[PDB]
Amino acid sequence: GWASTADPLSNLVLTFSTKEDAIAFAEKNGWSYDVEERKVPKPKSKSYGANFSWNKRTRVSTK
Amino acid sequence: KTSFGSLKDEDRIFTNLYGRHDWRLKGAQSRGDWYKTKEILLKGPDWILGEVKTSGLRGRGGAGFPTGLKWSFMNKPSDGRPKYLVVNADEGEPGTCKDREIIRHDPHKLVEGCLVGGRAMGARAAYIYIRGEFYNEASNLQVAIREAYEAGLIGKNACGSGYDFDVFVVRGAGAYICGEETALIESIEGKQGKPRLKPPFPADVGVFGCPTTVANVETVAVSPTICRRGGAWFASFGRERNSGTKLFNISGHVNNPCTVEEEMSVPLKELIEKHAGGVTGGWDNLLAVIPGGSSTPLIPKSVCETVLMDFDALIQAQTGLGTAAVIVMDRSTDIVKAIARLIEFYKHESCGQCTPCREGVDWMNKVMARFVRGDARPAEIDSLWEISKQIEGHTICALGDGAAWPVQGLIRHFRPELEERMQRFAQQHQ
Amino acid sequence: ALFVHRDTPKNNPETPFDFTPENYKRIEAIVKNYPEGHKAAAVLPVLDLAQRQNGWLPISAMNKVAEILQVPPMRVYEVATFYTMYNRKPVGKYHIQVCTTTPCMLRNSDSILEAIQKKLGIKVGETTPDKLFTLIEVECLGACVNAPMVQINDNYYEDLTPKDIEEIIDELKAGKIPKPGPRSGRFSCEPAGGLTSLTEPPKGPGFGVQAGL
Ligand SMILES: NC(=O)C1=CN([C@@H]2O[C@H](COP(=O)(O)OP(=O)(O)OC[C@H]3O[C@@H](n4cnc5c(N)ncnc54)[C@H](O)[C@@H]3O)[C@@H](O)[C@H]2O)C=CC1
Ligand SMILES: Cc1cc2nc3c(=O)[nH]c(=O)nc-3n(C[C@H](O)[C@H](O)[C@H](O)COP(=O)(O)O)c2cc1C
Ligand code: SF4
Ligand code: FES
Repeated sequence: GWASTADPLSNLVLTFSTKEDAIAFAEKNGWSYDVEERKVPKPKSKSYGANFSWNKRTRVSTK
Repeated sequence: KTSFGSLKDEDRIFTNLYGRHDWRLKGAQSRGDWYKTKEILLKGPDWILGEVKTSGLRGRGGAGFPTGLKWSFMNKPSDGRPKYLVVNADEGEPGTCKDREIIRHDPHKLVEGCLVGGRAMGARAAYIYIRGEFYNEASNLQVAIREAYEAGLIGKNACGSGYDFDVFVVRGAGAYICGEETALIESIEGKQGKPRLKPPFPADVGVFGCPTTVANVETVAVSPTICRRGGAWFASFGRERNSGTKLFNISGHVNNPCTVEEEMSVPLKELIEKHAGGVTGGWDNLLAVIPGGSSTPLIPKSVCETVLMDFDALIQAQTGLGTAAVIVMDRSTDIVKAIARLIEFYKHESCGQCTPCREGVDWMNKVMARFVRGDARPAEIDSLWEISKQIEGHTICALGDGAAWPVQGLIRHFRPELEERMQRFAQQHQ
Repeated sequence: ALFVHRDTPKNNPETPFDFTPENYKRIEAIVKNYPEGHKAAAVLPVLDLAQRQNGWLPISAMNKVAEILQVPPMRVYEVATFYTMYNRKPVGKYHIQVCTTTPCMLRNSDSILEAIQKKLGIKVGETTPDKLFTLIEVECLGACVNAPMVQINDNYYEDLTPKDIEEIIDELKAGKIPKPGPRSGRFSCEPAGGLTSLTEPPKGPGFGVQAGL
């Protein structure tokens, strides 16, 4: 009942420092490739004093 | 002036401390209270702040912060939000019972202090947070507030000065951590009494998010006397940056445990031998003194001989003035059991919000229980010292420091006694 | 001493509870003590008033407070469980609290505790079978110079000896409420050996007033 496969490229994971190096490596080896852009978290506005606002909805009910 | 103490009765701010005179408005008005208050309310906020900061009055809560700067932090134009003066009448520190006397016997002095302080920083109202256990004191304060309201001293057009001011009383529900100013602010708002993080300071965001100044009962009740008698009169007592008088509660193994007002730079030996009638068994029977309640490190007999009960000299004795609560233990006292009971009190009274106090104070409680039994080794003594150093300075509020300090004092001054205890347990139980 | 709630026939959400109309007026005054938009600041006094009316807090006063203040019931549960003055179990008619902190421990408070224990025939944390007394042990109560001392409901009994606390318990069993004060010679907080301070009459108004005021 083990998991059998016939794909030699099943565990092939390659690491590249930048996107263009990976693109050039894929294009050099004749592999049709797709590229997904890097998703970064946008900066937030953090305030500890917003938990105790006088008239805003951002008051905390407890702590 | 080098020697301090032996205060005359004419220089005492807190007359009728013992309750031998009338505590109501008629008796208080004959003792100088509510006198010429319209003049102080009409002389402006900045004049009151200057009179306060010329006297050099420091905060009587225990931190010892200067009062003039702290009160002038709210001397700014308002941005549509009201401003609040909040009086800390919790007094949960063991050994400290002065604020109970001030509330129970001189309530009108507290109300006049609330009005003068609120005029000094433009407060819309006043919220007095009394201890939940002080039901009779709270009812006395409510009676006095009703008498002041009915006489026109507070409320609409307070004292005929055109200033509008209300005084409210909020009763607690039995939590020592609610004595902390930010935890007090959170408890007034109907939440759990857990302290906030600073910044924001209460002058920026306080109760209901409004600007707020939290002040002790003792540092509020003296303010009308400061504005009336003058700042130089208050500064004439005590040393530099230790000006004025102070209420001391002497308790423990002493002949006459009592609350008494005295000059700020009084010697501890003179204070004990004069006002409290000396310790039991004479001065040679003294073993240790905790000078500022349970939040301060203790000092042995060899330090209390030549020490002065102000902020600076007690700081230089690697302890603190605290709330000026002198707890005295003689030679018939297990010091380890006393400090263990203190740590047990701190474990029971801990809000548990932030990690180091919540875990470490229970850890210290278990370690000191084994120390009392003697089931340990000196490596655990050094480990407890390191744990106490790890708790202190890494917490949200100052209860963690107040639980770390007594163990550090006990270790530093009585390591041989602890070591003898564990070695006699090891040689008896094996 | 459990901070979780389990449904019982004595304590269930269907247990009847409602405020009296005079207590409704008192609740209105308490709410009017606070700014508009911050009605939740009155959770503590209204819950204390509910405990004062009932004697303890089942889970029907908590829901009633949450309903009349428009706050979530979880916040009322947090408030009730955080503070030690609120009773979530039915205590007796006289709730004796003995302070055993170090300034009271130095003045032999455990003698008072064992005196109460052998007078009532119970131990700490237990209730008498006739539901008249409850004996627990508390922290400092702000009467440290009047140590040793106990608190029975609102009243403070200070400077007690075993004979004095036995007299207090015997008088409480007879139905008469004693005087809430120290049983020694002193009245409130003065030294026992006379007044070492404040022995002069106070000077009165206009004494020591600075010029220009
Ligand atoms: N009176 C009592 O019952 C007890 C007193 N204490 C004592 O209280 C003290 C700890 O209390 P805390 O108020 O937490 O400590 P403390 O360091 O912070 O602060 C005292 C006051 O000064 C204000 N403050 C200080 N620096 C400021 C700045 N840069 N800007 C604005 N405001 C500033 C704070 O807001 C606070 O109101 C200790 O000395 C401890 O011994 C401890 C336990 C019980
Ligand atoms: C755990 C803890 C408990 C405190 N309890 C009180 C108290 O009961 N009464 C008090 O006046 N200050 C108490 N304080 C000190 C306050 O944080 C604050 O310094 C004080 O209320 C006002 O200081 P002031 O004397 O300069 O006006 C406590 C502080 C901590 C950390
Ligand atoms: S030090 Fe203790 S009492 Fe203070 S905030 Fe942290 S958990 Fe709460
Ligand atoms: S230590 Fe018992 S009343 Fe304070």
